[PDB]
Amino acid sequence: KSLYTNTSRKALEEVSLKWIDTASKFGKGRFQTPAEKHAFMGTLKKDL
Amino acid sequence: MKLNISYPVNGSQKTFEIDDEHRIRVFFDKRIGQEVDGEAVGDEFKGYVFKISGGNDKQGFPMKQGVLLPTRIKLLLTKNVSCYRPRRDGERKRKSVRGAIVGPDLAVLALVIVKKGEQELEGLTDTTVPKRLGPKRANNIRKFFGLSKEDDVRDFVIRREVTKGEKTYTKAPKIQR
Amino acid sequence: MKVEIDSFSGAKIYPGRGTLFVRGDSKIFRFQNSKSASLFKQRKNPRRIAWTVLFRKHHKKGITEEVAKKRSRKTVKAQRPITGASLDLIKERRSLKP
Amino acid sequence: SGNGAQGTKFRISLGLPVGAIMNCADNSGARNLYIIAVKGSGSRLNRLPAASLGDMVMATVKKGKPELRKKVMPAIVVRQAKSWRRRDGVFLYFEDNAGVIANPKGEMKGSAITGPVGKECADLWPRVASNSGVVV
Amino acid sequence: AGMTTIVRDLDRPGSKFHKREVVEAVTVVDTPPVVVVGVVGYVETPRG
RNA sequence: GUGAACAGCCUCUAGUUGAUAGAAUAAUGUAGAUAAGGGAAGUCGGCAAAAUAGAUCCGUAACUUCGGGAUAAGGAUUGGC
RNA sequence: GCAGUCAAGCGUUCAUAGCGACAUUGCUUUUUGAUUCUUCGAUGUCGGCUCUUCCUAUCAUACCGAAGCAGAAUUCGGUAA
RNA sequence: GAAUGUUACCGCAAUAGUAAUUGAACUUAGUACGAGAGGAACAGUUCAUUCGGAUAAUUGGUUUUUGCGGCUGUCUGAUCAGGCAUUGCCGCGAAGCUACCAUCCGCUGGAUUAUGGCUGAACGCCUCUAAGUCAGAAUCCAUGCUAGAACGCGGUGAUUUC
RNA sequence: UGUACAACGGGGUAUUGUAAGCAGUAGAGUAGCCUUGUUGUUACGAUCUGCUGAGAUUAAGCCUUUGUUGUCUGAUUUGU
Ligand SMILES: O[C@H]1[C@H]2c3cc4c(cc3CN3CCC(=C[C@@H]1O)[C@H]23)OCO4
Ligand SMILES: [Mg+2]
Ligand SMILES: [Mg+2]
Ligand SMILES: [Mg+2]
Ligand SMILES: [Mg+2]
Ligand SMILES: [Mg+2]
Ligand SMILES: [Mg+2]
Ligand SMILES: [Mg+2]
Ligand SMILES: [Mg+2]
Ligand SMILES: [Mg+2]
Ligand SMILES: [Mg+2]
Ligand SMILES: [Mg+2]
Ligand SMILES: [Mg+2]
Ligand SMILES: [Mg+2]
Ligand SMILES: [Mg+2]
Ligand SMILES: [Mg+2]
Ligand SMILES: [Mg+2]
Ligand SMILES: [Mg+2]
Ligand SMILES: [Mg+2]
Ligand SMILES: [Mg+2]
Ligand SMILES: [Mg+2]
Ligand SMILES: [Mg+2]
Ligand SMILES: [Mg+2]
Ligand SMILES: [Mg+2]
Ligand SMILES: [Mg+2]
Ligand SMILES: [Mg+2]
Ligand SMILES: [Mg+2]
Ligand SMILES: [Mg+2]
Ligand SMILES: [Mg+2]
Ligand SMILES: [Mg+2]
Ligand SMILES: [Mg+2]
Ligand SMILES: [Mg+2]
Ligand SMILES: [Mg+2]
Ligand SMILES: [Mg+2]
Ligand SMILES: [Mg+2]
Ligand SMILES: [Mg+2]
Ligand SMILES: [Mg+2]
Ligand SMILES: [Mg+2]
Ligand SMILES: [Mg+2]
Ligand SMILES: [Mg+2]
Ligand SMILES: [Mg+2]
Ligand SMILES: [Mg+2]
Ligand SMILES: [Mg+2]
Ligand SMILES: [Mg+2]
Ligand SMILES: [Mg+2]
Ligand SMILES: [Mg+2]
Ligand SMILES: [Mg+2]
Ligand SMILES: [Mg+2]
Ligand SMILES: [Mg+2]
Ligand SMILES: [Mg+2]
Ligand SMILES: [Mg+2]
Ligand SMILES: [Mg+2]
Ligand SMILES: [Mg+2]
Ligand SMILES: [Mg+2]
Ligand SMILES: [Mg+2]
Ligand SMILES: [Mg+2]
Ligand SMILES: [Mg+2]
Ligand SMILES: [Mg+2]
Ligand SMILES: [Mg+2]
Ligand SMILES: [Mg+2]
Ligand SMILES: [Mg+2]
Ligand SMILES: [Mg+2]
Repeated sequence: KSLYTNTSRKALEEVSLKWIDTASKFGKGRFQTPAEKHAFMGTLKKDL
Repeated sequence: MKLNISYPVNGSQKTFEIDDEHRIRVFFDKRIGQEVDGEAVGDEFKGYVFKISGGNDKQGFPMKQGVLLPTRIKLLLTKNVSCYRPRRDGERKRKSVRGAIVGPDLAVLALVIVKKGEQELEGLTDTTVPKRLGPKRANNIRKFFGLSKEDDVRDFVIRREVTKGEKTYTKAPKIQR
Repeated sequence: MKVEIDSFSGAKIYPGRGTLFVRGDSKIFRFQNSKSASLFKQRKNPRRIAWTVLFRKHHKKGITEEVAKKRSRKTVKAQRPITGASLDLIKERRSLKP
Repeated sequence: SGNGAQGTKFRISLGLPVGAIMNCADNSGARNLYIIAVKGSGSRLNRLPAASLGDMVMATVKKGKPELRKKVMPAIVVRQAKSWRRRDGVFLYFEDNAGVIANPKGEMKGSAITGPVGKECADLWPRVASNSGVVV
Repeated sequence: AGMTTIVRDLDRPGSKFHKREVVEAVTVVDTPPVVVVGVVGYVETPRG
């Protein structure tokens, strides 16, 4: 907990996210979800 | 964004306004021609199916079926083509055009009703506007009544009344062919 | 928040992702990553690069069900007649015979 | 920046240190601009001052009309090529370095700007806004 | 845990990016309920 | 074998496989590399480094003791089948 | 090199806002001299690069007093390294 | 890192260090002042510089991931698959490391100086000063921040039997 | 001796850019036999196409796991 009550404007601003990235951090991720990836890729040699 | 809806069965039209990204979001990434179920856009239109027919972005440039893209481009346009009326024999003008894929930049989405959902939309289903003109060519009267080349048209031509204040008149076409 | 696409490869560029190249003629080229970006700088031709959309589109790879039929049609038949001309005496005179 | 720069400018990656030569993208007669200083930039042992989009530099015309050569005039930077990043998250870069010669108040010497212009420059200097075609 | 990216609108009347989206990096820390196992009382002394 | 080649690189014959060894891979080194944007602003000074390069064709200034300058400069080309 | 005291003048008028002659009392030791005390069985006897710290006789920045300070700008001075 | 019973956990804080800096724009305001020419500032806001401490989602750099692919010369009868060329060469390249080339963060109380004052004698008057006293600076002391005295210290756990 | 630990295996995630093999009416073309072609036939041909966004690699400081396999008391020292 901060040791003072900042007025700042910068503090006080009441954020609200629109979108939180969720693509892989282990590479140049392209897809938020498996659902998204499945959507865009089409059907693969594994799969159904 | 503004929705311009037509019910091509009554010849109705009325515009609707929708200020809700989520309620809008349905039409995004949809092209011209793709069908769109209704309930997503409101509760009024539950079931109602919409065909997407075009629209204008802010700046007013029009969509053009089959460009794909959800952006603007500048095309060469010719005779017999949308978003262009040639001013001179064999003239083509190079004009900006908006894509056929719906984005949040559209000021207006043009829409057509294809199936009427479970409820009535006021200025649309409830009102029905008559077809201005009637059949003028010979066989066309014969087909807008189904008559066989026996029945004689001259009395099946349509007749539109009008008044001159105290003279009520009558004027039928001029059957060609 | 618009997701963009890669103008070499065709992948979705979610936000803050990859680079953006404003070419001399003001044509703009959005890349999702340094791969497309270098192939692109290398005057490589996306149609010859297997993993690209543009490739696959032109080689008809795994589209399968988009060329499969559908069910999108209507059924009307509503009389309106002709304005000024009695839309009343235009269905009773429309009894036909054949 | 400074004089005639109405507005502020969020920091953008310095791309042209002193000695850089940018294409001159107006119609004044000048073909290139040789950067000799950067306006409103500070001091550090051995740091070269460096300009970025929408910066005012002092320059000379190394290759241009003779009436534009052998003298120091102001200029404004309009295209980068060193990748910078906007607050909307995008790293972008032009294909060349390019500014246009201007007076201290930030008025153009010539009357067209040939080529695209970065928005962060258009925003910054009005008469540069005017003479633009494609911005960004 | 790590970091991801965020997109949100900015509320900063005066800024060029007022009412425009910004993209911002964030860190995430894993935060399962702490459990209380004791209290400890301190007193003031002239040695602290 | 490649290639203009007694070059470099790989091979046959022959001959070696000697050079304290193990475990780690901190700073600083020695030797080998790369680096966005800028391009000598560094420095006594471009020191170091980078750039260039083979061949075939096209093209080639000043000046000169007429022999040269000259691979001047500047360009295109080059695989496989 | 730096800082004073006297105050004849300078400053339209007005010694001392800002200055200041003839004189005169000082401080400093990045000047140069004077000396020759230490080192001649050797204290690496230009400058730059780097990097720390210290002085203040303060260029900037904080807060002040003063003006021949209307404003703007400037100048003199204090506390200040 | 030996020795202050052993061992473990949680803490205190002496002393020492300490840090932030400067500019501009908008607005005030074409306002105060001025015949005119010109022409400010406090409050508010947005950015910046120089400095510092981190950090690696993003972008960029790095490449023995010798990871995938490509190429020359040769050697393994060919094929598959490979060896060698002080890491043979080239394109991409994850992870790590990393950059004002990238992002994020850099605290608020008091006491004071100069100075302007209060009350006020000395000196019936007068004086900020003698007693007493108010306001006050990039100063100082704290707050915060970094060590933690290996001879400063507290609380607490468990403490060996063949 | 248990939401134990490890070695493999699996699944995710990632990197490359389409494996080997086979097939083909793709292929500038080329030989060979005759029964000299109203696709004559048998092969060969850089490359191309299909099975095939395949194959390979993927923690060595990525994520994960109902499977498989194994491991689970050696040493030394300390007391107010
Ligand atoms: O050592 C001697 C001096 C010296 C003698 C030299 C020499 C250098 C020096 C250095 N000087 C500094 C002070 C010194 C004092 C002494 O006199 C030295 O180079 C050759 O001889
Ligand atoms: Mg006719
Ligand atoms: Mg790269
Ligand atoms: Mg990279
Ligand atoms: Mg030009
Ligand atoms: Mg220097
Ligand atoms: Mg010349
Ligand atoms: Mg104009
Ligand atoms: Mg021998
Ligand atoms: Mg030896
Ligand atoms: Mg060894
Ligand atoms: Mg290691
Ligand atoms: Mg470089
Ligand atoms: Mg150059
Ligand atoms: Mg120099
Ligand atoms: Mg030069
Ligand atoms: Mg120098
Ligand atoms: Mg020299
Ligand atoms: Mg020199
Ligand atoms: Mg050299
Ligand atoms: Mg190079
Ligand atoms: Mg020569
Ligand atoms: Mg020569
Ligand atoms: Mg050829
Ligand atoms: Mg006198
Ligand atoms: Mg006077
Ligand atoms: Mg006088
Ligand atoms: Mg001196
Ligand atoms: Mg000596
Ligand atoms: Mg001696
Ligand atoms: Mg010495
Ligand atoms: Mg010596
Ligand atoms: Mg002192
Ligand atoms: Mg002083
Ligand atoms: Mg006066
Ligand atoms: Mg004072
Ligand atoms: Mg200091
Ligand atoms: Mg001190
Ligand atoms: Mg001990
Ligand atoms: Mg004992
Ligand atoms: Mg104004
Ligand atoms: Mg006046
Ligand atoms: Mg390889
Ligand atoms: Mg084979
Ligand atoms: Mg060998
Ligand atoms: Mg060798
Ligand atoms: Mg990396
Ligand atoms: Mg920094
Ligand atoms: Mg702090
Ligand atoms: Mg205190
Ligand atoms: Mg008083
Ligand atoms: Mg006082
Ligand atoms: Mg006192
Ligand atoms: Mg007194
Ligand atoms: Mg007090
Ligand atoms: Mg301070
Ligand atoms: Mg505090
Ligand atoms: Mg201790
Ligand atoms: Mg203790
Ligand atoms: Mg095991
Ligand atoms: Mg394939
Ligand atoms: Mg298994």
